Amino acid sequence: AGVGTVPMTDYGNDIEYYGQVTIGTPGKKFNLDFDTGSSDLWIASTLCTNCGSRQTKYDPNQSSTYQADGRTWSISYGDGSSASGILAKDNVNLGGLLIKGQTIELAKREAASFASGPNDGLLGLGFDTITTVRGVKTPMDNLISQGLISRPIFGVYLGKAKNGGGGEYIFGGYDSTKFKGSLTTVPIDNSRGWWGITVDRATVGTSTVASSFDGILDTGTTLLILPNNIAASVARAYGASDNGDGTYTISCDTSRFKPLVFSINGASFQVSPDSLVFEEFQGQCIAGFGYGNWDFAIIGDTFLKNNYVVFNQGVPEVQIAPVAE
Repeated sequence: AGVGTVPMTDYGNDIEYYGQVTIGTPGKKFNLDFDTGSSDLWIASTLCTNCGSRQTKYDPNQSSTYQADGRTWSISYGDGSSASGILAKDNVNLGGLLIKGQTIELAKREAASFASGPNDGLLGLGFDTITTVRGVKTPMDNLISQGLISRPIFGVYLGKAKNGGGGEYIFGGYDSTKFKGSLTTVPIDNSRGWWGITVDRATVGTSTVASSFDGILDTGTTLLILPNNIAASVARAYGASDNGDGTYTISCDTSRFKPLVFSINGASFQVSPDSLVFEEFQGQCIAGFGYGNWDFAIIGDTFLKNNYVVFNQGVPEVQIAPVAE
């Protein structure tokens, strides 16, 4: 693949996307979940006492460039998952770009959800204002300062399992074969450390199901999570029923559904009908949108797998366009 290009693997029915990253010298390959919703780079290690036997574990002893650090870390994600351990320093190879002296976080303990998952850790692509440890420079911070990328951006393509899956991240550039038409520039609000944007409105057919609302672009979240009222309004348009746990049950037949359209900075972006259904279990289909008790929306994979996004940490801003398919 090209310089700074990282092929992604689509896990299950568009649950998450992970890519291989080489850490250490000579180094091992790890499957990391690329998450724009957080900013810590942590991986399972041989110091871990409750990690999965299937996870590839970082071994300090097998890396000649490992450097001990006396600090500890602990993180707790929204979905209730967590992990903790100690900090360390080593080289990270991202798509051919060798980041020297990156602060990495070795897990000593991790939630069962991670132990049973498909990834060896997470690669945080959020802003450095939310690293769990103060003073830690993120991979993007280092790619920039070490001159590994000329433009402070990364292009993101997330494929759909129904089309063969896959996906691709390009650090320092983007791929126009992955989207159609012109890219639309959207200003970013990073006041909370996330990639926040404002959606002008959401419509289904001729019905305006929601007025302007804020949200964060999160590659690390499967669904499109909307604030209570907005979610209920969307649900009513499709006839979905509340499962009481933050998810909705929807008709498995999406052939009659109109797309959920978001108006952002003057352009239309949608969640195609097929994406309105996330998973089907024993004849029951769970919707691609859900609800949380937040004032803002978490714009996850349901939306991102339908729209190519160029993240620009420098401005900051994003450029969006419908995926080519």
